[PDB]
Amino acid sequence: ARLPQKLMQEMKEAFTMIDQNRDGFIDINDLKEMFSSLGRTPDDKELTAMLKEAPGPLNFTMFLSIFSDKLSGTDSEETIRNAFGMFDELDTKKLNIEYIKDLLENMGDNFNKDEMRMTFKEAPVEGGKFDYVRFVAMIKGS
Amino acid sequence: LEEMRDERLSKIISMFQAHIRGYLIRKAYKKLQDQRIGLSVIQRNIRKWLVLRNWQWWKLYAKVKPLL
Amino acid sequence: KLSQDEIDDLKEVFELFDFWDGRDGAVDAFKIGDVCRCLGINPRNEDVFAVGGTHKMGEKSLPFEEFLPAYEGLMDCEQGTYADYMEAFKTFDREGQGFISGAELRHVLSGLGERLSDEEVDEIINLTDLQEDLEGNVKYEEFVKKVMTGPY
Ligand SMILES: [Ca+2]
Ligand SMILES: [Mg+2]
Repeated sequence: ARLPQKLMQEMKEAFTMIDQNRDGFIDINDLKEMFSSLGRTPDDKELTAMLKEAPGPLNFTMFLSIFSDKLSGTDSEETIRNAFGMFDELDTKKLNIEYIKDLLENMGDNFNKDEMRMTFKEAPVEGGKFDYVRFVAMIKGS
Repeated sequence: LEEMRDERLSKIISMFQAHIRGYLIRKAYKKLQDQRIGLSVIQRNIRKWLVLRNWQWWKLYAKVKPLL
Repeated sequence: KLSQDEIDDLKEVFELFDFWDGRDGAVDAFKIGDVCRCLGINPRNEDVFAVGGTHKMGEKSLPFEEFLPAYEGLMDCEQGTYADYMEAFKTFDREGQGFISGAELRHVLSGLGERLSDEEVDEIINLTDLQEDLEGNVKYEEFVKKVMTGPY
């Protein structure tokens, strides 16, 4: 079941950018380099620990093994927005809070009480309206 | 007799309402199928997010994705 | 009796409805009727009650193998004909010209038989694009044909 090609191309692109060496491996220097280009740079123990998650040297094939299962069934921001849009006929770009709660908890692959809690703790909701466009940005970002 | 006539009229109407109930549900079918995929996308992606939002590899990954 | 092509269809539809009440390999007995409607038959509510259909959500759930016999039991339900329908509406036709008033139409749909809700009436009238003339009259023959021929 997967993973789609586009996802492969993305991962390869990601791997390619992090490997500042063009070495074909990501090591601790590549990681420090990348993090420092983005903002705060985690301490060397955080970095080494990230690298430890890989059985061996961080080839692209090792990189794949680290990401594949966790990224397996994820979809683009666009796809997810349109998923939400299918419950938003008038294209208000919002969903009644009660409605998305009912869908998520009582239908499909029902969310349990903990899934519900973590889903909505920080969700953008106001005047009983769930901002799914903003929600989609959030689950893709940070 | 007249009881029978009234009963058959009532059944005939009921059948027509049955035809209407059918129409309505069938009209809604395609959307019901699309919404199923939709909600699957939503539940699946929210679930993926809950797992990888505190994972340092992912936080990196998601900061790199926009630069691609 | 039941065609393998037909059993396939029922599974497709059963799976959809299974998904919609919480995917577990079971459909709420409250939805027996709608599953069958999706399969192209037009059971009366009394028909679906007779086969084990329930009056509200969450009383009973059926796995596919208890469902098949319900669907089979419903396949032989009496279905209305165009001629039955014309005869029906003609009893409300005051001059036999083929018109009935929209208020009368709503009376038979929501006030008689297995009463429809106002929403359902509004909806069918909308979906069939049935108009009244300036005296609020409709041609029931048009309405009947459109309802019968279906959404596609
Ligand atoms: Ca179910
Ligand atoms: Mg390198």
